[PDB]
Amino acid sequence: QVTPSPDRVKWDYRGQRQIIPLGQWLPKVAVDAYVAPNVVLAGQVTVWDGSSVWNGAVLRGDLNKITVGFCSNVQERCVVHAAWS
Amino acid sequence: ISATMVGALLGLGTQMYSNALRKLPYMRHPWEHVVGMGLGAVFANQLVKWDVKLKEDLDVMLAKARAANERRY
Ligand SMILES: CCCCCCCCCCC(CCCCCCCCCC)(CO[C@H]1O[C@@H](CO)[C@H](O[C@@H]2O[C@@H](CO)[C@H](O)[C@@H](O)[C@@H]2O)[C@@H](O)[C@@H]1O)CO[C@H]1O[C@@H](CO)[C@H](O[C@@H]2O[C@@H](CO)[C@H](O)[C@@H](O)[C@@H]2O)[C@@H](O)[C@H]1O
Repeated sequence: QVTPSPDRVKWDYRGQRQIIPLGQWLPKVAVDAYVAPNVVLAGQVTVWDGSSVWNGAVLRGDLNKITVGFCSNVQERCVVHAAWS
Repeated sequence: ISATMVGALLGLGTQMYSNALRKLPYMRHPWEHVVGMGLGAVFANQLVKWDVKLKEDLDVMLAKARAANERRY
C-alpha cells in the first residue's frame, strides 16, 4: 500500500545542502580544496588541503570515516562509500 | 622612496603575507588590505620621525656625558 502525504515537497527551494552533518559528525573540508557545488559531503568525510572533489561525487561516510589526502583528487561522478567491516 | 611608499608597500605585503600564510587566496578582503597600507605608511612615517628624535636627544646627552668626563682635570 502506497499513499501520498502533503508533507512532500515537489520543489526543494533551499537546494541540496552540499555539507550534510550527521549528529556530531561534520564534513571537515579544508580551505584551498575545491569542492564543486554538485558534490554532496555527508557523514564524516575529511577533505585535506590542496585536494579537489569534482561535481557529481557523493562522498558519504555515514558508516565509517572516509579521508582524502593532500593534493589528491576525486574526479566527477565518483561515488565513495564506507562499510562497518 | 619617501618613507611612505615603502611603508604602504610593506603594509600591503604583510597583509598578503598574513592572508596567504593561512592557506587562503591572497586578496581575500581588500578593505583590510587598504587599511594595512594605511597603517604601514603611518608606522613608517612615525618610525622615521622617532629615529630623528632619538638621534637628536642622544647627541645632546652624549655631549653632556663627554663634558662630564672632560672635567677630570
Ligand atoms: C624595514 C624595510 C627597509 C626597506 C627600506 C630600507 C631603506 C631605508 C631608507 C628609506 C627612508 C625611510 C625609512 C623607511 C623605514 C621602514 C619602516 C619599516 C616599518 C614600516 C611599516 C630613510 O632614508 C633616510 O632617513 C633618514 C632619517 O633620519 C636618515 O638620514 C639621516 O638622518 C639623520 C638623523 O640624525 C642623520 O644624522 C643623517 O646622517 C641623515 O640625514 C637615513 O635613514 C636616510 O638618509 C626614506 O627617507 C625618509 O626619511 C626622511 C629624510 O629624507 C624624510 O622625512 C623628513 O622629515 C624632516 C626631517 O626629519 C624633513 O624636514 C622632511 O623634509 C622630510 O620629510 C622622509 O620623507 C623620507 O625621505
